[PDB]
Amino acid sequence: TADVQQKLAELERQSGGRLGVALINTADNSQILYRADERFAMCSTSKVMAAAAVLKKSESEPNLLNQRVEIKKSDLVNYNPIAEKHVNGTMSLAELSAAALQYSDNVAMNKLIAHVGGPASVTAFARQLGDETFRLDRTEPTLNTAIPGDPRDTTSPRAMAQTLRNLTLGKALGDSQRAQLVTWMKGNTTGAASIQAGLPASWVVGDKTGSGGYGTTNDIAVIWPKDRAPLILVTYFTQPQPKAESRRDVLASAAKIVTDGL
Ligand SMILES: *C(=O)C/C=N/[C@@H](C(=O)O)[C@](C)(Cn1ccnn1)[S-](=O)=O
Ligand SMILES: [Cl-]
Repeated sequence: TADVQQKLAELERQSGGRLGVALINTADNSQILYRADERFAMCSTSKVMAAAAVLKKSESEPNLLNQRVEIKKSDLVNYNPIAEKHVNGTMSLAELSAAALQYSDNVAMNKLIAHVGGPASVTAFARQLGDETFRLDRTEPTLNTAIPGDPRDTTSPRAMAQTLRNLTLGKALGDSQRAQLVTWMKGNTTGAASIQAGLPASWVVGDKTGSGGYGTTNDIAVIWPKDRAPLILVTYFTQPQPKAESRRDVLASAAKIVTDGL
């Protein structure tokens, strides 16, 4: 409706930044879109695609998720809450996937990237899903710079919502692998202040947040509203000032606006 559009435009104006929203309502294959074809830096929301690429690879490599990966001091980057505990030992690729998705561990993301063949291999995976917009170009920590005008490590809200639908609700992944991705995302520990904060307490959410330079504040989610078919929601947000603070409340407000009535 124009109503939801006016409300998102007002939210964007109040926030002072640039807001991108894509909601897919699977009850009727409908969408609510706001700047949904513009590019935004994904930041840690890209961890979903890296984990999914590993899961895809595991469909033909049944030992992949159990493969042991050494964690070294030389791997630490910024923000390694889980990997720090395992320095000089190994973690399995399953453990690294869980750490990347549930604690936003950056070392874990770098190991996923390395074990599928680098950023361009994650991008090639996206192309196999029919996503010709996503691009992963750097490793952690630099993929989060989020400089205005820089297309590196960006996607659009529309593309990411469609891809998330395919990964979590469709059959881009096999039965076991899709269930694993959804279980990992439902177990996220870092998302309560973002999309979830704009939804009723009873709704079930699997999400992945991200943040970065220019006050970039993001969340992507699969949502099961009480007694309704699932939704996919992408909320991306970025600001004009390099040192702007995160605005998770803007994502919560966007979620409340677009799910009002559901
Ligand atoms: C996922 O979104 C991980 C984001 N990490 C960045 C952040 O939280 O802002 C870090 C910690 C800080 N940063 C801002 C710009 N470039 N980096 S990045 O160092 O991991
Ligand atoms: Cl409630």
